[PDB]
Amino acid sequence: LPEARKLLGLAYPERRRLAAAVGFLTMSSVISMSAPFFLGKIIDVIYTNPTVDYSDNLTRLCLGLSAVFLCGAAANAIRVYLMQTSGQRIVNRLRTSLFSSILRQEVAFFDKTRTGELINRLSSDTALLGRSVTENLSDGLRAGAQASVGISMMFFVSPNLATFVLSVVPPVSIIAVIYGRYLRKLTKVTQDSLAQATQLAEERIGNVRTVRAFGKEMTEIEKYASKVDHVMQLARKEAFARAGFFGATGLSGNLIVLSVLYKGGLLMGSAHMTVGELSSFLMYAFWVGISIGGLSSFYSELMKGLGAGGRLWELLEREPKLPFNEGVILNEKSFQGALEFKNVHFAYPARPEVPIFQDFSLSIPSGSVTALVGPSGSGKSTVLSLLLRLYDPASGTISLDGHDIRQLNPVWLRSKIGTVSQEPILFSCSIAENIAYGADDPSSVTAEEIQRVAEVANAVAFIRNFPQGFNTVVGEKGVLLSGGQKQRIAIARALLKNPKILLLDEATSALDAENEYLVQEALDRLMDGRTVLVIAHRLSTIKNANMVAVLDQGKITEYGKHEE
Amino acid sequence: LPEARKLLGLAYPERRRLAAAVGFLTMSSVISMSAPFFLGKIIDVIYTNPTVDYSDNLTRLCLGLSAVFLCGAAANAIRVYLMQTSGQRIVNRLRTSLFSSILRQEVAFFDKTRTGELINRLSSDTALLGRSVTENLSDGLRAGAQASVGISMMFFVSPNLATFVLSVVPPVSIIAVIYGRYLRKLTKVTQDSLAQATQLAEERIGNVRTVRAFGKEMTEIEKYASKVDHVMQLARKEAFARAGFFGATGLSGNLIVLSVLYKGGLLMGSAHMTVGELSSFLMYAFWVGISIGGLSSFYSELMKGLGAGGRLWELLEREPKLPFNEGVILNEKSFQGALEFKNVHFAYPARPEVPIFQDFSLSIPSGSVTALVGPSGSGKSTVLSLLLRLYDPASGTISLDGHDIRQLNPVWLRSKIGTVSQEPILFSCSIAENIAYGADDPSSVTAEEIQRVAEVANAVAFIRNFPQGFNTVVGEKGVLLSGGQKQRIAIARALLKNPKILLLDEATSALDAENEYLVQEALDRLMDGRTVLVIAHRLSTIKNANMVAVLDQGKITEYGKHEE
Ligand SMILES: CCCCCCCCCCCCO[C@@H]1O[C@H](CO)[C@@H](O[C@H]2O[C@H](CO)[C@@H](O)[C@H](O)[C@H]2O)[C@H](O)[C@H]1O
Ligand SMILES: CCCCCCCCCCCCO[C@@H]1O[C@H](CO)[C@@H](O[C@H]2O[C@H](CO)[C@@H](O)[C@H](O)[C@H]2O)[C@H](O)[C@H]1O
Ligand SMILES: CCCCCCCCCCCCO[C@@H]1O[C@H](CO)[C@@H](O[C@H]2O[C@H](CO)[C@@H](O)[C@H](O)[C@H]2O)[C@H](O)[C@H]1O
Ligand SMILES: CCCCCCCCCCCCO[C@@H]1O[C@H](CO)[C@@H](O[C@H]2O[C@H](CO)[C@@H](O)[C@H](O)[C@H]2O)[C@H](O)[C@H]1O
Ligand SMILES: Nc1ncnc2c1ncn2[C@@H]1O[C@H](COP(=O)(O)OP(=O)(O)CP(=O)(O)O)[C@@H](O)[C@H]1O
Ligand SMILES: Nc1ncnc2c1ncn2[C@@H]1O[C@H](COP(=O)(O)OP(=O)(O)CP(=O)(O)O)[C@@H](O)[C@H]1O
Ligand SMILES: [Mg+2]
Ligand SMILES: [Mg+2]
Repeated sequence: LPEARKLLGLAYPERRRLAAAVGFLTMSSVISMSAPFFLGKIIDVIYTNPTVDYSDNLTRLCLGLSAVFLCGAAANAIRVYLMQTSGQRIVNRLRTSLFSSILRQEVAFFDKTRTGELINRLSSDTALLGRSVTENLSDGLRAGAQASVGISMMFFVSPNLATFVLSVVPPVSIIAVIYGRYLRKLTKVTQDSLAQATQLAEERIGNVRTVRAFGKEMTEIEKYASKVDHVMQLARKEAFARAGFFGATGLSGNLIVLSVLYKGGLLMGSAHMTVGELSSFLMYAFWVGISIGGLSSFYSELMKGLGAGGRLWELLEREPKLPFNEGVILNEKSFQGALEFKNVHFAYPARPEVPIFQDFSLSIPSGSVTALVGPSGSGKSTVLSLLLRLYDPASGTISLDGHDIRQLNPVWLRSKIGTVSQEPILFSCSIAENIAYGADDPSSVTAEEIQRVAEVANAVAFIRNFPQGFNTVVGEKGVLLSGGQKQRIAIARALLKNPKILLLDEATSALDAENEYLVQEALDRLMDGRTVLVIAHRLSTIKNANMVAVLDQGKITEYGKHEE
Repeated sequence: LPEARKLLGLAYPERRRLAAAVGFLTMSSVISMSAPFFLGKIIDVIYTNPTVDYSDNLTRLCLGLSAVFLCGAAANAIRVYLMQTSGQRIVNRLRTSLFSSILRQEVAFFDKTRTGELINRLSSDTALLGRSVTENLSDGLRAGAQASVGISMMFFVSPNLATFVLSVVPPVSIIAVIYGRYLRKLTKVTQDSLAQATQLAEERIGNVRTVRAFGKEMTEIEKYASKVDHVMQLARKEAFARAGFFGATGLSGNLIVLSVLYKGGLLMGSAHMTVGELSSFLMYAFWVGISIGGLSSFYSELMKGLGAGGRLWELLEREPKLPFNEGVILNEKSFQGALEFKNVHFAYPARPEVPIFQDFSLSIPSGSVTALVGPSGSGKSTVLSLLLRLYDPASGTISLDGHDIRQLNPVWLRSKIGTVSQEPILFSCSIAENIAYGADDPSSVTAEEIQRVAEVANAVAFIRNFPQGFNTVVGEKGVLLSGGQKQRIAIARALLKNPKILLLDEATSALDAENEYLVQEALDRLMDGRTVLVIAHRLSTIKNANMVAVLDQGKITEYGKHEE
């Protein structure tokens, strides 16, 4: 009931479309149900009168049936459209709402949740939920109403035969459900064993570097073959039980129809029924069987949509553990760009056992370049993550001009901070759209503004040297760029943003004489007149930095000029 | 025909099972097809003789039909089992063969191919192909034979009515195919637009760090909402065309049956047919419709299995671009463990534009420790990749005791080389199974051997301090370990292998006083009496190394003792 209230409200804006479509589905289903009754009376009329010409009755009946069919087709067309479009609007409202919630979440959420699971929830579960309260709801509503009218019409036509069907079907069905529960058991065994075999396979393929290195390729191939040979053994046993079941199911099914043909046949011989009346009964009994299969599927789909519903309302009602757009903004006079770390203790959420900062304190003063130095994996890159407030420190404070960055609006805080990554990220957009991304409104930036920053960041040469120029679609689903190129576009983006604070994570790892010069020249133009925090790789940038801070074992172990 | 020859040979070892099951499917399908004919004659017998008692005929017919049904059920059970088990053996042979080919491939293959695609090919495509040459083949073979017997029986019963059905169904079907081609168009448009919207979504979620950093969360949420609002617009248009189609399809379907009921009804009135003979004809016409739907699905599944077949024979016949187990092995006297790089030029296959080594030459002499030193991303780790021959140099040679490592058996070459990674890889096995992995036969290693190396690698304390001890299932699908723990298990593995050459990639990045000591102590015991190549992070290991080699800009820029 608390879950059903959510599904009802979901379908609520579409209440009038779904009420009209269900109204058309009511008409069609019920008018359709009268056919076995009228076919029975026609069968008996023919039987009674083999000497009567029925051509004019047939012509009128078939002419009249055409108009009923033309209406039913026009009713069905409308019903389908109203149903499909109702579901589309529901799936649209679910997509916009789920995406909105996901982006609002803290970084830590994405550290613990896989993108594939979020995309599967935004693609498949939004699809399930939409068609569960629409197409499936109508599917089960028709099948439910058709078994209702069907069973009623079986008792109407013959209470003896209907009571007989009713005494035979449930016992047989119950025994078949039990065999079905045994079959499900042998199936999960086989599919659990197959999951293990696939996990073994997946793991070894994923880490073929370690398998090679130990000469265990032939060992794993044989280990896997042994596992899937055993699955075959379980599948053969599961195949014997499925053969027995299908054979028993078919026999029961046939013998139940043979029972009703026999019992009905005897009742006909005793003048308890006509051939028409029997034809009529068997058509309804067949219609009931389909309606039970219809209610059966509807349940399996309603369960699926409920499982999907739980996964969606999970993310739809998740409150980000870090503020999204709340807090204060600083005055023009009050904002100077001075930053301070005071006794920062931090360990990443995925590995909370590994401390990155253990009493980290660093004062980056306004307008001065500060070069961060330390061994590999010391936690230099994590400094930019904490400044952008992607995470909050466990202990201590990060302050901007004496204000705890926690009290400020994070979106605003990041509007003041520009960043140049080790390996920058470019979306599958144009080069110009990627540069425009720096601006507080990438729509307000003129072609001339994008061309200016591209010249200053030394990117205009390679961009213009591309077939489509600034309209060259980059990213993953586009034209692949070098690190030096990606970094210069990251500089162009930062130039456009015009931030008071700049955070550079140098990429001296991947650089050649041609790139490394135009990048160092662009980075010099960029650094000019900003509070800079540079993670220094090149000894040249350490040398002319106002201060050097050494990060060892999660703390600032040394602090002074390159000489001192 | 060249593809059909591969599918035939695939089913060939199961030829006798599939021939028996098809023989049972032939019996059942054809004996089943006679029912509308005999139902027609029974209908006419009743019609002609309303005053005759048929109780004893009915009882005998229903008793006889029970024995026919009991046989048919026993025939079907056998058929299903033979079919299911034939497919299981085919799917087993495909699994073992595909996995064998994958593991044999060079590392570069895995650098360019995603694990998900290889697992989907080993799970879903092995399943498709198996049931395509079995269950689907029988499905289409029955439906193909049933339309054959069905159409034949329609002309037998009434050539006028069958010729009539034949003149009406194809035109209507042809027009419906054209509308179906138009419907497919509007569907691909909507689903292409939805793919774009999902790619946008997937990309932004995947890189929420860059979206946050530019305060573009609200911008992307609105960008996505705009895209999926437009999909709704396309889906509404696609929904109108689907409504029109379904309505037209239903009308055509109903009016075709109304035509045959009318035409057949008129022929009855003219004494061209009996009611039984008409009942008979309509049952066959209904059976043909199902058989055409059966051949239709069979085609869609045969195409799917052929698409799967192309993807499997791709990897099944791929020749690894690097030898798997071929080459020479060196004599006990000839193998000393001396290594040499001479003018090595190498760029990784995924990024062939980025050179890692540009005339790299380094002589690591037998029994001496050589410490590799260089800036981050200089290509220090790539040295171990080339020594293990995961890749071959583009230019130059890597030699073992004067022998080009290319002329040697790579499995044997790696049996001489032990390795300790930055972040070691532990499979979802027991700690003991993971340690045993070092041995040339992890089955031949006694509990005492695994316990010895665990003591020496300083791992026995934390292992024994685990609830299940050496039987503690580690890896991803198991108990998560620290880097220091994973590294000490990597030392235990190397100790057991007992290699003449050892390649260490130090992890000074993640280390605390307790771990860093027991690891440095275990690594000292391990280094003892081996040709060592250590990528040095700790200044302590550089100091007591026989030689230090500096890697700058893809070459050995400096070479000498720590002091010199
Ligand atoms: C899948 C599991 C197996 C399914 C179970 C199959 C069981 C076999 C079914 C037998 C059906 C015949 O059932 C038989 O029907 C007739 C007609 O109603 C009954 O006959 C009796 O009642 C009818 C009225 O109803 C009278 O006209 C008749 O004179 C009288 O003998 C029999 O008493 C009954 O036994
Ligand atoms: C597996 C095969 C199963 C076949 C189906 C069962 C058939 C069993 C044989 C019984 C059929 C003969 O039984 C006979 O049917 C006719 C047709 O309804 C009945 O006839 C009755 O209804 C017809 C209308 O249909 C009237 O025209 C007629 O005046 C009236 O007597 C007879 O009173 C009955 O004796
Ligand atoms: C979905 C698209 C729409 C479907 C198309 C529907 C078209 C309408 C079908 C009309 C069917 C009636 O077709 C009609 O059959 C009777 C009986 O065979 C024919 O009747 C003629 O031949 C029969 C013998 O076959 C003689 O007994 C009869 O005396 C003579 O008039 C008519 O000449 C024919 O017109
Ligand atoms: C949408 C509704 C469609 C309903 C189906 C079509 C019915 C159209 C009306 C025609 C039926 C009456 O037509 C009549 O059928 C009976 C039964 O076969 C025929 O009767 C014939 O076959 C029966 C056996 O079935 C014999 O017992 C009889 O000796 C013989 O004459 C008549 O010769 C024919 O005139
Ligand atoms: N989201 C995350 N969750 C868990 N661990 C993470 C993480 N992001 C980074 N790490 C780990 O934190 C440690 C320090 O990260 P960081 O990137 O700050 O250091 P670094 O910049 O010193 C490495 P490099 O020398 O390559 O630039 C590393 O061991 C890294 O694997
Ligand atoms: N399979 C692969 N395909 C493409 N590029 C790869 C790669 N494996 C590594 N690289 C890249 O090659 C470069 C050098 O790699 P490598 O791991 O050898 O250096 P390193 O050991 O100096 C880094 P660290 O200081 O973190 O240990 C890096 O820029 C890395 O991203
Ligand atoms: Mg870094
Ligand atoms: Mg490395």
